[PDB]
Amino acid sequence: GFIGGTSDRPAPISDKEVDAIMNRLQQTLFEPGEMVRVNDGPFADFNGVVEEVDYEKSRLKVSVSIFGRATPVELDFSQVEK
Amino acid sequence: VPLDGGRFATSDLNDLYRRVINRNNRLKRLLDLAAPDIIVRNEKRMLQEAVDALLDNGRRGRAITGSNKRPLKSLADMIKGKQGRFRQNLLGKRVDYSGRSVITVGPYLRLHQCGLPKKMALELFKPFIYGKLELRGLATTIKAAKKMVEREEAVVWDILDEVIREHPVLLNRAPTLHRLGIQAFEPVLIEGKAIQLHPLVCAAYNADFDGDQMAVHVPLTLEAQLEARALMMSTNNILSPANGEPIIVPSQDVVLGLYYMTRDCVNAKGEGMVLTGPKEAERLYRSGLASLHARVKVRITEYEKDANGELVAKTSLKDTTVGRAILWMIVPKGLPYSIVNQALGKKAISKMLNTCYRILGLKPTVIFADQIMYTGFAYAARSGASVGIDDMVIPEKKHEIISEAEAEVAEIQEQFQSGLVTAGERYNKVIDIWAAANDRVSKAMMDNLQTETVINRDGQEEKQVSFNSIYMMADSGARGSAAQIRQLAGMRGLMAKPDGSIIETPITANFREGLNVLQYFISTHGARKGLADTALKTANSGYLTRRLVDVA
Amino acid sequence: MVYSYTEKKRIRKDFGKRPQVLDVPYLLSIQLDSFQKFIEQDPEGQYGLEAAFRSVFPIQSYSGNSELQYVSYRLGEPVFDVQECQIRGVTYSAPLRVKLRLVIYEREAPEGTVKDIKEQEVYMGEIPLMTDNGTFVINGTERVIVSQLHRSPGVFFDSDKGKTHSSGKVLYNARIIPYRGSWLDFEFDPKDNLFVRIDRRRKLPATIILRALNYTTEQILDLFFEKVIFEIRDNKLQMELVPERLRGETASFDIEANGKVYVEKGRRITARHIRQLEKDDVKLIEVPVEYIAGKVVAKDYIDESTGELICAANMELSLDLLAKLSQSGHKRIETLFTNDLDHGPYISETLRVDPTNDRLSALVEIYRMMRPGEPPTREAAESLFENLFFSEDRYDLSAVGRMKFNRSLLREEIEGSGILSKDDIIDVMKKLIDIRNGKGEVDDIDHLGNRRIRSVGEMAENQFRVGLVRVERAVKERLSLGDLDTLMPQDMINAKPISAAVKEFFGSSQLSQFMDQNNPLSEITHKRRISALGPGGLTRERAGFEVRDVHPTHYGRVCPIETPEGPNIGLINSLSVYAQTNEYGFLETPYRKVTDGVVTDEIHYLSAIEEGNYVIAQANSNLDEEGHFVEDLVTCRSKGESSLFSRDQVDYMDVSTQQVVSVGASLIPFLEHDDANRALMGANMQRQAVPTLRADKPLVGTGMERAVAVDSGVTAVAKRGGVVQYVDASRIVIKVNEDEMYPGEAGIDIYNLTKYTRSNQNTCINQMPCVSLGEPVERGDVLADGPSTDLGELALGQNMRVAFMPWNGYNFEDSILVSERVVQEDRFTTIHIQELACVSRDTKLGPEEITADIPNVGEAALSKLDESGIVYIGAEVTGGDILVGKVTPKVKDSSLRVPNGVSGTVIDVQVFTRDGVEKDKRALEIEEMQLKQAKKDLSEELQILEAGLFSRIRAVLVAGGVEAEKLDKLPRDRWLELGLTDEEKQNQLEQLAEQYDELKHEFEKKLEAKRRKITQGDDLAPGVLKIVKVYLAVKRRIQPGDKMAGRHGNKGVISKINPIEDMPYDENGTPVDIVLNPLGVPSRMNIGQILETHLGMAAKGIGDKINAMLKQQQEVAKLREFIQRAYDLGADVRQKVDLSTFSDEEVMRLAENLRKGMPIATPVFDGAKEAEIKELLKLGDLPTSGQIRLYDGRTGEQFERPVTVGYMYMLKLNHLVDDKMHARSTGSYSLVTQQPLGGKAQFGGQRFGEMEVWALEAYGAAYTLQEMLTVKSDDVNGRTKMYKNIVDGNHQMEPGMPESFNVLLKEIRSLGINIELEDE
DNA sequence: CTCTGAATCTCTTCCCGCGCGCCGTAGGAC
DNA sequence: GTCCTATCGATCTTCGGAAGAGATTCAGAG
Repeated sequence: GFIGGTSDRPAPISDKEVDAIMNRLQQTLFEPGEMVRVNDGPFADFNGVVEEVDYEKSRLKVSVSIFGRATPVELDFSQVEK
Repeated sequence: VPLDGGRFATSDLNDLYRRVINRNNRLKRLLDLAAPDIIVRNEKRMLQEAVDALLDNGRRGRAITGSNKRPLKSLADMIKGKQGRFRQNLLGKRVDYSGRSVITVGPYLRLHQCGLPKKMALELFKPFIYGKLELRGLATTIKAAKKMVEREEAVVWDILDEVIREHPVLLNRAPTLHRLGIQAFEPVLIEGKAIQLHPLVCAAYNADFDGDQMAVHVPLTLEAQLEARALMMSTNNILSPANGEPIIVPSQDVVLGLYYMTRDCVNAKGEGMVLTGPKEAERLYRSGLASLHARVKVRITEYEKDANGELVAKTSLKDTTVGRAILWMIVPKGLPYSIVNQALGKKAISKMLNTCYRILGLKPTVIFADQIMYTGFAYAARSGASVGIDDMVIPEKKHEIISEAEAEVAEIQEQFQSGLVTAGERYNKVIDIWAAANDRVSKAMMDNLQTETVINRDGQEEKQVSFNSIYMMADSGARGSAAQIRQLAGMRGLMAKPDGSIIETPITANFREGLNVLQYFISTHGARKGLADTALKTANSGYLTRRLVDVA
Repeated sequence: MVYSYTEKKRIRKDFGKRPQVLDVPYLLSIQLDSFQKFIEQDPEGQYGLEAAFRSVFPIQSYSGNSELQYVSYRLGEPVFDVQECQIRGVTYSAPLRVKLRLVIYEREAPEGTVKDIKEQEVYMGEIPLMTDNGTFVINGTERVIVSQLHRSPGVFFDSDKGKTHSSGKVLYNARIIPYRGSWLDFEFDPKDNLFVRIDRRRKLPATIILRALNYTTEQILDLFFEKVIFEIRDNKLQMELVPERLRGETASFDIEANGKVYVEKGRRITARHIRQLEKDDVKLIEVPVEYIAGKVVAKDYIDESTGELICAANMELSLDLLAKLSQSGHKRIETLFTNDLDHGPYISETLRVDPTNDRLSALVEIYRMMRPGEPPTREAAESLFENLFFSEDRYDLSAVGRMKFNRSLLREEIEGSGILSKDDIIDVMKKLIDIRNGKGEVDDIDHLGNRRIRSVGEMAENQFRVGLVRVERAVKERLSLGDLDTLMPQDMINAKPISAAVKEFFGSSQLSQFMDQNNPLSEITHKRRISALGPGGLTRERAGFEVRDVHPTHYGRVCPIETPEGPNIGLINSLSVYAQTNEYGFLETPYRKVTDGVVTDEIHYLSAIEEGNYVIAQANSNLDEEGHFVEDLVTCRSKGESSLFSRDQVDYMDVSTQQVVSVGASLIPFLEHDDANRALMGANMQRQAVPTLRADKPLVGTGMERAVAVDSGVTAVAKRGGVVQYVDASRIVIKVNEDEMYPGEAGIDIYNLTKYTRSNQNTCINQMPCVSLGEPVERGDVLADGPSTDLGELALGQNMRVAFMPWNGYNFEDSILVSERVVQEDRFTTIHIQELACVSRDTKLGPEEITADIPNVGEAALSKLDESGIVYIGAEVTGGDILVGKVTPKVKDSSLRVPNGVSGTVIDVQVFTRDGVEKDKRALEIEEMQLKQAKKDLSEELQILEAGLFSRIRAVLVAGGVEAEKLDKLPRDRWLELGLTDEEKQNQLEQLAEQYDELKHEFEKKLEAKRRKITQGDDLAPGVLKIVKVYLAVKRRIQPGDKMAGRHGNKGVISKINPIEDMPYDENGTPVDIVLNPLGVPSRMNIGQILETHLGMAAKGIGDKINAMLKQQQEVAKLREFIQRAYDLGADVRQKVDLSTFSDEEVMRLAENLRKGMPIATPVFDGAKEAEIKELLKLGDLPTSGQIRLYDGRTGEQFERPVTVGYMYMLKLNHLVDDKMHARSTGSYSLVTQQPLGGKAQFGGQRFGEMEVWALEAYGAAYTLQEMLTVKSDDVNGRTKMYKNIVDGNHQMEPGMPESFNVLLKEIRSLGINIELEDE
């Protein structure tokens, strides 16, 4: 049901509340040393540490624990989990 | 906690906290995004109700659940309740160094001993055994000591037989209504797997041995051992704390043995001679020259402690029976002969034992009780007092007592057939006539039971007390009182409906004869009423006990 | 009389007197006939899944303007049979396929459909099936659903004294209980105001319903009250008098007219006054205005001129009102009859309490009180009211409900609709008001005429209906919103709700009892069990003496003896031997139709309600063999009361003395001589006996075994008559005689007997043959004895020779002394088959493996392991040995070590592996073994059938051109065109050749399918890769602590295994086996134990005489001469046997089965009297006293006075000590609180309860308590420092503080409470 | 006009050990 | 198929508990 003062008569919202909602309905940098998780791919949801900055390529490069080493692995930007 | 496979067992509080956190985070998100007043009010109401569910789930309009309507337990649920911490984990908690087993009667045990299986002893006294393996130097350390204990080496049994020497064990049948239900016993190793219990103690535990389990706890520290031996030992609890009544009241079989041994017969083998002392009597019996119930004159000697406390020996000739003279060899040196010169029964023996505790003391009393139990068992075995259908006696007049009494009811019916009586008066006359008939049947049956013995004393028949098996069982007070023999040999009598009305037509049969179908169906009313009464009252009694302990 | 061949091996002597006119019916039909009524389709759709569908389908969307309607359902065959399904662990079920016809109508046109889509029996769900033994297989686990007993739908009237306000008065309350819908209760207020409620909601005025039913106050008052008239003609307010309305009452005012005054003021009224008045034509009489003032008017009367209310319904009149209204023009006044004793104002009192006005007001009040927080609306209050009691979705009186309802209203017709009607509710209210006036009687709730039995085929139907209701709820919306064009009926529905509902019912319902397969008796007594618990019933903690106690109508329907005493006495009952369920669900029992003065052989079943209308003769009455009662007057029960009635007045007679008992009590001999308490204990214990290794027979039984063992479904029974051809203790093959052979079928019937298999109680259930090669059998004969059965007769235990005497106290008051001989003979040894499983899962770190290469293990334990890593079958193992070589990745030594204590032989290992993962070597070997066995079985079947078929073909070729040379020349298969004329013999050959080709293809397809099934990678369902099952056989013997019991409620643990020397021996040197206690016979009124024992002695004595006459080479004529005498002895017994017709072959055969004692039958209430026991003892050389003298083995002396000795049948109860002895030093500890674990399967310690704490406090023991509750259990640091000190030999504790208490503190600190310790 | 009665509502309570057996989040979107 | 969010946010939770006591509402009247 509706949300209002009483169940007999649910109430409208407001004059300005409608306008505000119609207004909105109309209207994070990878730091070196930061620990993130991969967002997608075979490495998604893993404990990784940033190793270098692939900034201007809209990319990323995060150390991972493979082969018992912190091997250098490069990923896309949308693989961040902050 | 995880379960079988890659899953973790559901936790109620975790889920309540999860609901609360999610709702509150949503409220924060909205207040950051400036949601309309109606939405934030609804979110605040939901958050309040979620905190309510976290705190005291069930005080809400309806408890939440994540299963087949099994409501989730809250914090207040974990605090109180029969499964709550207070009565589940604080007041009563599971203890290590304990076990349980099915008990059985060991008559050979002393009053202060109990037999325990070797396996249970080894599994309870493991650390003590380690404490010897190092002390004996037979084992290097725990690592090898446990291995040797596993090896059940024949030397390990010598270690157990040394460890268990004087270490009491607590035995605790449950339900332990009164303090006498927990007692300490000196253990002795037994080959089997059942716990050997003493006969005289089983009365205190109310322990019938028809598959009754019982638990053992091992007192570890020094003070615990001393406390067990000083406060909870079997021999330290011979009087009941509820009244001046012994808790070692002689068992059902022992009293039968003593009743059979001290009884006297009119004419018997070895009658009338003179015996120079109890020992000579015993020899006579064991040579078969005399009967146990034979009447004889034996020179008895008794000691009576003066007012100051020193025994005065007096010797005399006494007219008594061979059985009594034999039993007198067990009674301690402080009592008058008049206690054993009578056919002892569950009442008469009990006061006897009490008098011993009144005069001699605790230490003579315990050994006297053990000796009484031994003698009773031996001579009850010698008695061979079997029971058979030949022993249930129907008085011959019973058929007449029925044939008249029913006829009288007919007259009460005839008045009703003539309008000369009211409805209720007919009922309350018929039932009273039937009750009078039941009394007559019972009296004739009892008289016949006692009269069934008549014997010739060198001339002319003379009657005497009956050696009928059922009669000795009833008269000794072992089992089967008058109300039982009356149902076995008189008539079952009247019965009551579930609404309590007296049946106008009594169960005129007795269990020796066959009961018909309707009579048995009538009996089922009372049987099930009694069983349901027991099953329901066993709970209210316990609740009353809890209220009393928690008020006092 | 003719004796069957299974019967014609031991002709059990019978002591019955009455001729059994009706044999005991099939004991499990209670289950089967219900599920048969469930699964079977029926054009009378009722009583089945079709009923559930028609109750739902057709289903339509009103906005959709389109429907879908059920056409038909056909049930697919089960994928796996019972055996395979139990082995793999899946459920045994069948797939349900339902034809749905989706019709799409058209807008702007009549309902002429644009298109209809009939789906070809779309899949709907998997419904479990009832195996022929009457049990369902759900997860390999075998379950039985107990039939429930609950209040029948209808109307019930009740009242109580003291329980309500205690003020002497009783409050009468009526309830209407529909089969599916809302409860409706009418009740009287303490001030006689009548109100109503729904589902026990708040009290609402009763008349508001009639306002909801659109009745004016005028209509209601006319419906309920009588009219008394006054007129303003010929005089001021003369009264129309009904003299009968004046009776008993004192005439408190003057009434006189027409000469004689009938009754003056101040006097009562009698009948002669009524007669004088009736002669007087009292249609008008004089009464004072005061009497006219006390009346209350019946109708509204407005001022005719102004049109304003001058009088209204239920308005109380007065003198001035009378003058005014008559002046207004209403000269005929009508008032309500309101005699206090006779015509109470209860409805008017409700009018005085009613705050509502009319139908709109009625709906408003009903809506507000029904749904607080919901606003009323005219269109919506109807949507609530009609759905309450008039709409099918939420109201349905069942057929039984409507029948019971009309019976309660004394209607002439019982066939009525399920929804209530206005006159129906009016009649309910009228009956309630009449009961309030006292002109009727209230019903008894716990009366078998008000409680009816629901069985599996009804509860399952209801659950299926619930599933279908959910499915309809979804698919109505889907069809309303669906486009109806591309949709197909499979899209409309999904099986999940129906499958889930039925699965939950059959898997975890309160009534899906796990079967207690201890023995055949437990199975039977569990399948015919009746429960008052369950959904829609009561609960064990909310029932009182009223429902538990037995009832006079329980006679003949429910066993009053066999109830599980304890928490739920009287709530769980066992159905009587002969009782059967009526069509509506009530319990009916057969009675012999007594015609005038003869008891005819005509059985009519009477229910619980009809029985009160008759007078029923008890089955013990004698008849003169002409059917006439020998007794002139016979005891009979009429209305719960039982009393004497004259002959030829009785109307019916019970059919048998066993009509009152159940099977559990029926097996007990001499039940008549045992107090009902001991009978109950014996009946409860009889189903706990473990099947011994060599169970033989009971010497004294009641003849009920010959049915219980047959109907139990555990023995292999010959389906048809024939001759045995081959037996190998596994498969018995019978050459079924041609008289019952199908013309084309094989004509030879196998029987693959089941060998050692674990039961629900971990017991063995192997069946062993009893027939011999070449023996003829008839349909229904028992071929193979199951567990606890022998020669077709149920035999739970062994008949031990017992003596009643005290023996040094080793039999002290419950204990039992057992000779070493009985344990030397393996009398009581029994096999326990335990099942241990080693699972292996595809963990997150990788897949696990099963291998003999386990890490961190030496070859000592690998000795029992194979090259693959599983124990070799037949290796003897003890606790701690490794049975499976499992390994886990990332390595860990997780492997199955034998549980501590148990030891035995590994007799079976089944490894189920999820495919994809490779199969271990031993799994390959086991699978190949299974495949070889299956191929051998199929090949043997086909080859033996081919031998029989070719022999039949050659037999056909005997006549019709027999040519021996051309017949043995070629192989027998090349007989396609053998020389035979153009007749029908070649037609038979062609028919059988097509049959042989069909058998060939069937052999091929079955072999390939079986190979695929066996080779199939078994579905290890949740993330698991392989499981290894192991079965261990433990041959448990008898030891002190084990529990044995008789059939008479005698039970006890064996206290000593006495050696043979110490046992008493009689003058013949035979030692007794068991020494029981004598002091117990009286106290526990079970004197039966000492007639049976006596009889048992004689029962062996006859055998003792036969054995000699068999050991000594007596001539058969003499042997027969003796045995016949032993049989013809007794009264005019029902059983009569003439051994003459036995041809001496069956005489010797009977003796060989009789030399171990002639079995004797003693029916429950038609048993042997003592005079016959004495006669039988006299037949032997045994003493007529029954008691013998014994000699003590230790001293050679003779016991004084003889003792009772005989052969009592003893049973080993399933409570042996080795399953219960336990002790714990140190081990697992719980997590949340560090107290030790609890249990036996877990290494746990005993719980020290609050009562034990109180007892310790009763002594001064404080150190003991402190240790017990801190060091032993709770303080983690302390219990280690204690361990160290104990090893060091210091014996000192440091208690610290019990961790649990700290946990409590955190638990309180998690609230808004700051509770903390304090220093001072 | 609201003071002492009852009268009707909600909340809380119900012996104790033992031993098995089984059963144990759901729907729909990428 | 796996991985995510959430609770009949178009129902009807079971009438087959007694009881025992406070708490909360309602009468007859001072």
